[PDB]
Amino acid sequence: SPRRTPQSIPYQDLPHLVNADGQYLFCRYWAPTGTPKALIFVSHGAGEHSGRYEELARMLMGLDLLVFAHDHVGHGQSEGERMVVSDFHVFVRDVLQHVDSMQKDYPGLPVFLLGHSMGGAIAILTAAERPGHFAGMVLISPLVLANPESATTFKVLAAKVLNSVLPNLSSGPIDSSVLSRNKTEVDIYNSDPLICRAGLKVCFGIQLLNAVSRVERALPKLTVPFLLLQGSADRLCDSKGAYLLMELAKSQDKTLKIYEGAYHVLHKELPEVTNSVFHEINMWVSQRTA
Ligand SMILES: O=C(c1ccc2nc(-c3cccnc3)oc2c1)N1CCN(c2nc3ccccc3c(=O)[nH]2)CC1
Repeated sequence: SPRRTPQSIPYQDLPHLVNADGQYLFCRYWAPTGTPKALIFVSHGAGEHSGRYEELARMLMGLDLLVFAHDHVGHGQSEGERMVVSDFHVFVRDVLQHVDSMQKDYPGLPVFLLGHSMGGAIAILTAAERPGHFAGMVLISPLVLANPESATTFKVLAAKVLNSVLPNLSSGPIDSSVLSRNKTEVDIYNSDPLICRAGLKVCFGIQLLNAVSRVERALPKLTVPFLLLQGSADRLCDSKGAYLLMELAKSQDKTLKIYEGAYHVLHKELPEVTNSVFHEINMWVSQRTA
């Protein structure tokens, strides 16, 4: 009997990739009609999935880039216990596998990364693992420093799991209403059956603590060009992390745009913010693929 997604769809009916642990990852592709100018991988964040990026991917494909993505392990239509990961580097390893596979099918093309929130930390660590190989990185509120209160409060819960055997202990779920001012986008996110609504298991949040620690160590070695978009009112990825990334990365091509008053999910924010986000990513990628 065929391997099926967590939603019961046979993987034989869907674009897919099997990772190093034998787990099926659901894949998405948006390819132009002409010859692509570059490849770009879209890295989604915790609890969500690659389908959230449909509009942004179609914009990028309109610039004649070949856009590709997968649902990370434990997310969306990929396999794995929901919101569990043996080690955060699994996400990075799996991105590199997909990138490597695509560079075979479309050799000679520059490859970019785009990531949001946890997906932005994945993008950072992916670039850091292959210095000099990626053409650029677009970061939308990447997880660099967590909100100090959410980091401390959770690090307490972590000390419990780290010292005892408590496999089901979890934090409370994050309130999606504090992550975008656009109420319609909040309602859409809360209506998507592929989104994981439960609170973070402490074991997973420990891996997000690991992500931040590894990002910190990676910064003074990071050289990839990047565009960094950050809201000033981000309740999840503290804006101080965006400033620290601008200060500590060694990249010769780094740009920060701050959206004053905007919340965490900038590509799902008020229309004036989201329209600007799309425009600025368009300009940045266009200038680096011309
Ligand atoms: O990746 C994360 C994310 C999640 C939970 C985390 N907990 C920590 C954490 C904990 C302790 C210590 N250090 C870090 O880091 C996190 C990162 N994301 C991206 C996808 N998200 C999203 N939210 C929306 C809300 C409204 C409307 C649209 C959307 C939308 O499209 N996506 C939610 C946030």
